[PDB]
Amino acid sequence: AEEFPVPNGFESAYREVDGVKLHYVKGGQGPLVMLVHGFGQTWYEWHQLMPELAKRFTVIAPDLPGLGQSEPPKTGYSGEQVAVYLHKLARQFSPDRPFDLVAHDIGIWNTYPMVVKNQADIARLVYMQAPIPDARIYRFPAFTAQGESLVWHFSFFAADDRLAETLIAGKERFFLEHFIKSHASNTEVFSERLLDLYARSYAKPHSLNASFEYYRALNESVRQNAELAKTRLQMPTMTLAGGGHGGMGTFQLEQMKAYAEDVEGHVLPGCGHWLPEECAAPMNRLVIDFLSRGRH
Amino acid sequence: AEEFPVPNGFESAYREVDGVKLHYVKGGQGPLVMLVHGFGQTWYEWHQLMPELAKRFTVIAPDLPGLGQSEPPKTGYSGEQVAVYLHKLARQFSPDRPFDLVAHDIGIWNTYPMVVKNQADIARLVYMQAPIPDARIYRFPAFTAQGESLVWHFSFFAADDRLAETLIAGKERFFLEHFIKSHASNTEVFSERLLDLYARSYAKPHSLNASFEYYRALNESVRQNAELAKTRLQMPTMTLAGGGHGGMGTFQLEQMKAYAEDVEGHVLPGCGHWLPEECAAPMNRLVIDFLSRGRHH
Repeated sequence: AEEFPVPNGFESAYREVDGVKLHYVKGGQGPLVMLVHGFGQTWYEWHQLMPELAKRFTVIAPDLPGLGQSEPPKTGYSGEQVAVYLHKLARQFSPDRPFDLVAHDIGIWNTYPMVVKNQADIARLVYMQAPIPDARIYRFPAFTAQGESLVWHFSFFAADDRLAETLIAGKERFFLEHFIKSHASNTEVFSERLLDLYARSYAKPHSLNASFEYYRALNESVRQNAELAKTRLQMPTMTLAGGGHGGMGTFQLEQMKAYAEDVEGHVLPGCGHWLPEECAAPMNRLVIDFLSRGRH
Repeated sequence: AEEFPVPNGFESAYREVDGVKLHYVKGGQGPLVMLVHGFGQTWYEWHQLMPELAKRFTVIAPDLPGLGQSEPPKTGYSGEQVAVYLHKLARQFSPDRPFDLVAHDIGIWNTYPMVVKNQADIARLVYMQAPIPDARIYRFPAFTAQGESLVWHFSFFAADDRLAETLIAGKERFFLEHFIKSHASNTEVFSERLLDLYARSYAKPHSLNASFEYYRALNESVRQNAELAKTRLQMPTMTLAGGGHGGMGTFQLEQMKAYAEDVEGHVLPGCGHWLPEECAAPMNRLVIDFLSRGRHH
């Protein structure tokens, strides 16, 4: 059964990539755009953008390895390892043209290495609401004068003893509602049904573990990216970030300036971390307009 | 009933202070020293040091409000509120003479206001393994390249919706073994038997909640101390910190220099956060020697 409802004109499907069965939802015609979700979510976070984008592009939205309906990786959870799966999956559908890439939260972690190593394959790039793993993440504070900080969960999720799985099992719905709303400006967009669907998905034991294995590999990803970042990104890039509670603010664009020669950025006031849901309409417009400057 | 075994010659007792029943263990003779435990623990963390100190001092080790066998505070959990209870308790047993103070972890938070507001009541001071609440705590990292972030649990414990109690209830023994060992260098001293004792105490629902209310009041304590720290501490002070995994390192002394005119500091190599248990012999020696510079039995 499908964990989330598939939009009209799209298909839910699977492809084996290096022995790992990846789930994705695909529709549209034209050059390929791959949309990569982040923590706590699945392909479904893109379900409002996908039909609009499908008017000019072939759109594919995979579930990250181990999350949604995708099998766990058989290599590992570091950015370079996961990016192989996403790169090869995209190339099955766009072998002869470069494709566009849009990524949210840890979707950035899981795609940056294949972008930087296969630049001729990437037409345009959109990154939103997460640092690329590098030394800048070691500067975020553990605690703020207003209470809990933006990324203390990096340490919670990366802790050993399966600390996060053990404390959250049996409380998956409670924890996901807290985490989503603590990083949101607009909490009203998260209906009880929507939270039910996301919680059901990541409560699968292999998905709950997969969720935190991305963070247990974060320092390895930082170390990997320290070598990769010697090559600058040359393709047109756009960053988006929330300006409200939970948002990265100016950090997203300022970090990307060190990685990309050709980058434009927007900060969305009144929006937090969950841009495709909290601020669906303006986020959709900025992405569509940015991608539609290319051939379509 | 007693949650932890009382050392031979000591008594476990209770004293009502401003409507709150405080548990403490007391023994010895001579000038008073009060030992104040921190998070995850109770008076019992001092149980190896207490018999040695009691040869020269009257020793009292209270349970912080809401923890161990002490009732929760009635005012609040900010450092200035809790310090009233501890100051009044100490002065019940030393009403006409200054007393010594040793504090670990959030025992610092819960004593610093009464030290700075009643300086003539404190003869000598020993602080170990925690920042005094001030703006420096906003500078610690959420995530580190090596090891683990020392204070990311500040945000976890301070989070609203009772996040920490809701996740940890029923899993207190698992969580306490993880938190203690992740902040330790010499993990082998935390036997399953010792962890069982500590976990049973803080698993009492009101103690689990009290544990996190100290962190939910931390920003209030920072704001309080911004005013209080306009007067430096004048009495002899010593800081201790672990140099190993989980230790504060040089931060403990460096911050204390901003608070105290007369301070000496030690970093204990190969020791983490839990100095009384991980490094009992050097820590006990440092504390006994420092306090014995003052008059004693």
